[PDB]
Amino acid sequence: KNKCVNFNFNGLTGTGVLTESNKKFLPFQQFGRDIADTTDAVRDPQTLEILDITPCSFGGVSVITPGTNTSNQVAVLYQGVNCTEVPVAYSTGSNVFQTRAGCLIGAEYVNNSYECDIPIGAGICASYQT
Amino acid sequence: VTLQKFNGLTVLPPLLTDEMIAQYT
Amino acid sequence: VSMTKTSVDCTMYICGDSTECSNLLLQYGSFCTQLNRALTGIAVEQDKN
Amino acid sequence: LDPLSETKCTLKSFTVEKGIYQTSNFRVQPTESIVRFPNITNLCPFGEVFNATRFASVYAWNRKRISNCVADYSVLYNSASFSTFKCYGVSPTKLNDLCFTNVYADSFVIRGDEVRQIAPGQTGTIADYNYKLPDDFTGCVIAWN
Amino acid sequence: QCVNFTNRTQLPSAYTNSFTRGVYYPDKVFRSSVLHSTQDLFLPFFSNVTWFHAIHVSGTNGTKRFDNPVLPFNDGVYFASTEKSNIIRGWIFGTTLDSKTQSLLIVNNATNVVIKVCEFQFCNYPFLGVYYHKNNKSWMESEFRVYSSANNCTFEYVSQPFLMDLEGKQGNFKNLSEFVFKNIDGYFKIYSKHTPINLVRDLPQGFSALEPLVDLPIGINITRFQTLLALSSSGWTAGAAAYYVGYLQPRTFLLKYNENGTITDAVDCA
Amino acid sequence: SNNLDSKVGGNYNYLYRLFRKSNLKPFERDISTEIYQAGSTPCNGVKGFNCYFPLQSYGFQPTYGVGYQPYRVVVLSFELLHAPATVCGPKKSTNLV
Ligand SMILES: *[C@@H]1O[C@H](CO)[C@@H](O[C@@H]2O[C@H](CO)[C@@H](O[C@H]3O[C@H](CO)[C@@H](O)[C@H](O)[C@@H]3O)[C@H](O)[C@H]2NC(C)=O)[C@H](O)[C@H]1NC(C)=O
Ligand SMILES: *[C@@H]1O[C@H](CO)[C@@H](O[C@@H]2O[C@H](CO)[C@@H](O)[C@H](O)[C@H]2NC(C)=O)[C@H](O)[C@H]1NC(C)=O
Ligand SMILES: *[C@@H]1O[C@H](CO)[C@@H](O[C@@H]2O[C@H](CO)[C@@H](O)[C@H](O)[C@H]2NC(C)=O)[C@H](O)[C@H]1NC(C)=O
Ligand SMILES: *[C@@H]1O[C@H](CO)[C@@H](O[C@@H]2O[C@H](CO)[C@@H](O)[C@H](O)[C@H]2NC(C)=O)[C@H](O)[C@H]1NC(C)=O
Ligand SMILES: *[C@@H]1O[C@H](CO)[C@@H](O[C@@H]2O[C@H](CO)[C@@H](O)[C@H](O)[C@H]2NC(C)=O)[C@H](O)[C@H]1NC(C)=O
Ligand SMILES: *[C@@H]1O[C@H](CO)[C@@H](O[C@@H]2O[C@H](CO)[C@@H](O)[C@H](O)[C@H]2NC(C)=O)[C@H](O)[C@H]1NC(C)=O
Ligand SMILES: *[C@@H]1O[C@H](CO)[C@@H](O)[C@H](O)[C@H]1NC(C)=O
Ligand SMILES: *[C@@H]1O[C@H](CO)[C@@H](O)[C@H](O)[C@H]1NC(C)=O
Ligand SMILES: *[C@@H]1O[C@H](CO)[C@@H](O)[C@H](O)[C@H]1NC(C)=O
Ligand SMILES: *[C@@H]1O[C@H](CO)[C@@H](O)[C@H](O)[C@H]1NC(C)=O
Ligand SMILES: *[C@@H]1O[C@H](CO)[C@@H](O)[C@H](O)[C@H]1NC(C)=O
Ligand SMILES: *[C@@H]1O[C@H](CO)[C@@H](O)[C@H](O)[C@H]1NC(C)=O
Repeated sequence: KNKCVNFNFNGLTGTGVLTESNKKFLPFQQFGRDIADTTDAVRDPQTLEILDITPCSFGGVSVITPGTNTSNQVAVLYQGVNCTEVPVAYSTGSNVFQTRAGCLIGAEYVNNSYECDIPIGAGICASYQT
Repeated sequence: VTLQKFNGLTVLPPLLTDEMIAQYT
Repeated sequence: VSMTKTSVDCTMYICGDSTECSNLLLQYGSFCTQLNRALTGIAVEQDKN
Repeated sequence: LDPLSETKCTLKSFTVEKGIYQTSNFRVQPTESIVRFPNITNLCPFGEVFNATRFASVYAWNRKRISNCVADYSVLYNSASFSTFKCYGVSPTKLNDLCFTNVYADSFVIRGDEVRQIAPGQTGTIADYNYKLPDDFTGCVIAWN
Repeated sequence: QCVNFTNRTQLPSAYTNSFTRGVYYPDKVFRSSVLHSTQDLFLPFFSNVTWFHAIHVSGTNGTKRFDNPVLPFNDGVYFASTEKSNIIRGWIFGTTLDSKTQSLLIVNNATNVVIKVCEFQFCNYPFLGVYYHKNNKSWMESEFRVYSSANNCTFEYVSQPFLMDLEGKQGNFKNLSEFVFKNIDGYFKIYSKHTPINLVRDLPQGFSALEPLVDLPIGINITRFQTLLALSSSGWTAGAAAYYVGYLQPRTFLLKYNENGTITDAVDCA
Repeated sequence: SNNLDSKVGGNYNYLYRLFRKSNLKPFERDISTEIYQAGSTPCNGVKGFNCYFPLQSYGFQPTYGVGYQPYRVVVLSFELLHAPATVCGPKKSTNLV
């Protein structure tokens, strides 16, 4: 539970973070499906309880760069990804930050609102300064 | 007004927040 | 004024969790990047608008 | 090698202009496989078959039809209790993982120098005059002193 | 134990509308606060279902009229009964129904359900019956006249036991019971309900769904079917009950699953 | 090749494999005689109960029916047009202009 795995329930093969559900199913059901008409929960068939199939985390990897003509220094964004997950992959860290956009690595969060330079999203921007 | 993920579908955030839009407004 | 930005992993959509589908998608080459450019182009103008 | 190399390659340029750029999707890898099936409720009744207190004469030879059951051969091929076990159409190793439509366990006694006559395409008085396997026989013959 | 009665008890039937009854859960999948559309064999809305009404014997001392015909079974059946005193106790389904070929026996005796699939020589007018209250203050099955042969039984199931008993009263017609029967590639399926009611006459208007109950891989070719009423070669009494029959059609049904994942309303799209 | 290799008693010089942990890969070879264990027991040395010699031979006899006879095989494998050549068919060169 709460781990990414290649499950098989009654032949329902897939990949997910299995989790304990607070849904309750009527006795004749084995599965649940979301709005999208896609499976999101399943019954443990030896010891009847409902499990949420959350998908294992994924996202776009966006690279933040000045010009090469300015510096070789770069910082990386993992879009939609909670920073706790990113060390699965720079996982040495030292400079890291979790935001509404995802996780930002190699850049320093500063309280001073400068004008936007490179747009990150969700009101964040990033830039190169002393 | 009254208002996917696992197929690789992602709803990226706007650069301006609804708060920043309220500030400009 | 704007609309919801979206970004789509064309590989995960058509071949999520499969190398075997991946090696067949590899026959088609550029089309998933061409889609990703098209979507990314839209998403940038939602900041611009 | 590093994110900078990945952008240089993505733009196909050894020098790259200022901004933010898209690169290949992060996706978490599955730490193991997992296999969840309802508790094995019951078995096909093999104790009444191989372990029967008595077996038919091959002259009258018995045919126990079988269904509504799980065919577990673990206590079967994998036991020294038989001196012979030949499948004629499956690996005996496959019987847990390959399914069947309908089942007919034949049970009887013979002489040991007659166990060879229980192979398909056979002759000698047993394979002539009381019991015969077909020339496309896909089943599995277990025999012992 | 397989003797019949000379008097031709076959007589009537009546017409009524299955308003929105006979909706059933089409699959074992939770969905909630959501509307979903599926294509399957369903009993069409308002459709002309047949009522096998038993007429009160006003002029005569007992059950002179008492029919249980062979009925067709095409695209499956919806079968529902208004039935104090447990009078309906199983069904026969099959092709020839006469031992020439295999057929299905479903029964619910005083002790257990039985389901068995054989070349049955079934009794012309098959049935069950009981010794009631006899000194023991106990009710005890004695009569089981349903076949005179069952030659080749490829499938057999019997339930775990139970003690069946009629207890607890209110004076109106108090229970509506519903069943849906299908054969799909040799899988034979049952969905069903018991729901309480209070009504005098007709199949009640209203909405409730049938949960799946059981599914048996019987493999056969049912073309027609019959029920099984209850009461040693002549002289008998049988209690009052009535039933309804209708035949499904492949139709698209919209289904409203509430938050609890229960089918709470439906639309027949045709 | 019944008329070339087959003998009335069986040309048992020719061998095939009957067991292996796994399917062999494209163009793979396996020079081995190490004993297969078909029971869950180990089985060291030459033989035992539920152990197998991993090779079996062919009784090539001309008194067998067709197909039970020896078929010699050649597979020509080659790779094309993606590199400089080293083999050509009997076409002539012309001049160059
Ligand atoms: C209760 O009363 C009923 C009516 O008075 C009675 O039913 C009648 O039973 C007789 C004898 O079985 C039948 O007699 C006829 O039966 C068939 C035709 O149905 C003919 O082959 C016979 O020759 C004979 O004419 C009556 O027909 C039958 N009435 C009807 C219309 O079914 C019950 O038997 C009585 N029951 C008890 C327990 O007393
Ligand atoms: C499936 O098997 C398990 C045992 O293998 C049964 O669960 C046990 O239940 C008892 C009573 O609460 C516990 O003491 C054990 O710890 C449980 N075992 C396990 C492995 O957790 C379970 O009952 C079986 N399934 C059904 C439907 O009965
Ligand atoms: C990132 O993931 C972690 C959990 O892996 C989230 O941390 C939880 O935060 C809530 C709110 O304060 C707490 O109630 C929990 O106890 C925290 N759990 C742990 C294990 O730290 C975090 O909220 C997530 N961030 C986002 C933006 O989703
Ligand atoms: C209800 O029907 C069942 C099935 O025919 C009867 O159960 C059998 O009863 C005899 C006598 O005790 C046993 O030898 C059998 O083994 C039972 N069969 C099974 C499958 O359990 C039952 O007796 C009937 N009940 C009544 C009251 O007639
Ligand atoms: C089930 O039983 C019937 C009757 O014993 C079998 O029908 C017999 O089948 C053989 C072979 O076709 C014929 O020679 C007989 O004349 C048939 N007799 C009768 C009365 O049918 C039927 O074959 C049996 N089916 C199975 C699967 O065992
Ligand atoms: C879905 O079913 C649940 C359970 O029957 C209902 O929740 C119950 O509501 C009553 C009335 O407020 C409470 O007394 C119970 O304690 C509730 N049960 C639980 C487990 O909390 C719920 O109302 C139903 N929902 C709908 C839409 O019918
Ligand atoms: C790029 O940087 C180099 C030094 O590395 C400098 O010679 C050149 O003028 C710069 N050009 C631009 C357009 O920034
Ligand atoms: C910036 O201010 C916030 C409060 O708005 C405070 O939590 C944070 O510690 C400050 N950071 C620094 C580096 O002073
Ligand atoms: C059969 O059961 C007996 C005990 O009743 C046991 O000793 C024997 O090993 C079993 N044989 C097989 C093949 O399962
Ligand atoms: C039912 O259907 C028949 C035609 O099959 C028709 O004669 C009869 O009037 C109809 N009535 C009702 C109430 O369904
Ligand atoms: C009462 O039950 C016993 C068996 O429990 C039976 O032998 C007896 O005949 C029954 N008596 C009556 C009057 O039904
Ligand atoms: C069922 O009926 C069909 C049509 O007559 C036939 O093809 C099929 O073989 C039958 N199966 C059995 C078990 O009789």
